Amino acid sequence: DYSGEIAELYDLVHQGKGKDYHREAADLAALVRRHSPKAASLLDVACGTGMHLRHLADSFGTVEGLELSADMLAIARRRNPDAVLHHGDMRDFSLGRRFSAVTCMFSAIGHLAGQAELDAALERFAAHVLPDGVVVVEPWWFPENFTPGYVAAGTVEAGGTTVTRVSHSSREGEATRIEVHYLVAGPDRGITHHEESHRITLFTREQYERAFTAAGLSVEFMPGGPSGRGLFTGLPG
Amino acid sequence: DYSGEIAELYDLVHQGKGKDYHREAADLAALVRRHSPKAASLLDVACGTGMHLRHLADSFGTVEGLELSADMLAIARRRNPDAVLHHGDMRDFSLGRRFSAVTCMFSAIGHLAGQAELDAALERFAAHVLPDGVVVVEPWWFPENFTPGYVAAGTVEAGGTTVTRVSHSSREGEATRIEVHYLVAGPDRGITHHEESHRITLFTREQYERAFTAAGLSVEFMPGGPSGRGLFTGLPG
Ligand SMILES: Cc1cn([C@H]2C[C@H](O)[C@@H](COP(=O)(O)OP(=O)(O)Oc3ccccc3)O2)c(=O)[nH]c1=O
Ligand SMILES: Cc1cn([C@H]2C[C@H](O)[C@@H](COP(=O)(O)OP(=O)(O)Oc3ccccc3)O2)c(=O)[nH]c1=O
Ligand SMILES: Nc1ncnc2c1ncn2[C@@H]1O[C@H](CSCC[C@H](N)C(=O)O)[C@@H](O)[C@H]1O
Ligand SMILES: Nc1ncnc2c1ncn2[C@@H]1O[C@H](CSCC[C@H](N)C(=O)O)[C@@H](O)[C@H]1O
Ligand SMILES: [Cl-]
Ligand SMILES: [Cl-]
Repeated sequence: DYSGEIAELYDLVHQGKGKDYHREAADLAALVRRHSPKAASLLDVACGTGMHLRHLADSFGTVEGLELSADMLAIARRRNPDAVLHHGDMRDFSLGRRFSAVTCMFSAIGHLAGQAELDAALERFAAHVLPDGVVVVEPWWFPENFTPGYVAAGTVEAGGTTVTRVSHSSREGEATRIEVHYLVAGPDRGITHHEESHRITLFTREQYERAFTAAGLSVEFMPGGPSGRGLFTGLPG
Repeated sequence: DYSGEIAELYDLVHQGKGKDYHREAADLAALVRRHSPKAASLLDVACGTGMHLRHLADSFGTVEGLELSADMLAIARRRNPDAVLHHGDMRDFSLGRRFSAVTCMFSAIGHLAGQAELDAALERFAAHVLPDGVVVVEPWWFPENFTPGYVAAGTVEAGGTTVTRVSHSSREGEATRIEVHYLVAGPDRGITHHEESHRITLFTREQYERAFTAAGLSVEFMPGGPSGRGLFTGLPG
């Protein structure tokens, strides 16, 4: 879940971590146009708080989003008041139109539980992409590149609020268990503590490739990517 | 209270905050010798983890400590294995000897509850100081210099452990309420959260002066001091 204070802190936490959604969006837009020169529309699946979408809207005449968390989607709609942002589930949704690109960024795909859900999501992405368009999926880490025991800590301040965030990652079967704690402080607020836990699936490279292929997409992996985890692209046909 | 993990984290937290106990001790030793040129002994009251004492031992032939927290004192004794460190209460203790200096550092005096306890502690300090010696007390903030709403945050790493500490200070009658939260993280540890709360008395400058005078000490205040809170010195007679 991405509800409540988690959702409210998300953008500030990733700004403090230095995530550059503007540069990621410009790179994404150029990648789409590389494959589809007259591309004019984009669907961002698991769009979160709509940071990519806000920048992509400066580049594509139609951008839409899909998000399962109502609290994340509320922030996305406020950020993107002129865009249609849909509530729904990447495993099983139907918008009744296709787009030049279908994107799923920042390892959101790792919230799927196993091969059947991964295959289902990829088939939905293929069902929403145009024939000269592109499906873009930023994976979670592969098992061979996952670092168990990893601790990340950072602090950011904005508007009078100080937020400290610490994460810890461990191996739990075929998933990463990530525990995240926050201290949120301010002159009137005092200090409040928050915590959450995620299980993010460690799909192998071959499992992603299998899901793309079963959806009718030809698949390519590029290492590095916006987060060090690489990027998969898929073209219909 | 200064027990358990609080005590265990104390030195790492103040090292990350940049507290320089070596420089503070050299300054203290020179201040004592300024008043008592043949000074050879020192008692550090509320000595905590014994950081000042460890450096003062390089300068005075006899250093002793007094500390009410068994967990702080355990760390102090490990740091100072050749020194006599006493368990007891600054309000009412009796060592049966006097010292060239009696010191009480880093606002430990603010854990006393009102004028009667402050007067009692100062009388005990005078009862343990030699006639050419000096009593040194680092006060808490005076009401006029206290900053309500203050938030301090910092993170330090050592040995594989990451510690984030956040404090928040507010006014609660004639005391500061300080809330402190910690996140302690490591590759095997995971993340653990700890909290504590202190009530530190906001004695006025005149209240400190009154306690010194009632103990038979002539009192001087020097602003700035090791922590921005100044320093009181008191000479018998
Ligand atoms: C260099 C490196 C890191 N990691 C893992 C270790 C850890 O799991 C993650 C880095 O931690 P954090 O910066 O908190 O990342 P996010 O907020 O993106 O993760 C979340 C994802 C989902 C929900 C919550 C948090 O990458 C690896 O597995 N391999 C690597 O080489
Ligand atoms: C500049 C400034 C600060 N402060 C206050 C505001 C706040 O109360 C304190 C600074 O906070 P922190 O760095 O956490 O200090 P310690 O660990 O020494 O405090 C503890 C004391 C006892 C138990 C726990 C913590 O000084 C003032 O009152 N006036 C000032 O001008
Ligand atoms: N089955 C699902 N369908 C749609 N969104 C999902 C989902 N499972 C998880 N999510 C969403 O996946 C997101 C992961 S955080 C990534 C958000 C965004 N793409 C960004 O780059 O910042 C969350 O917003 C979460 O609610
Ligand atoms: N009545 C009392 N008698 C003795 N020590 C006391 C006390 N009340 C509080 N203390 C001690 O006061 C200390 C405050 S922290 C300061 C410790 C040390 N002087 C330093 O500079 O680091 C704690 O170790 C606490 O246990
Ligand atoms: Cl606030
Ligand atoms: Cl550890």
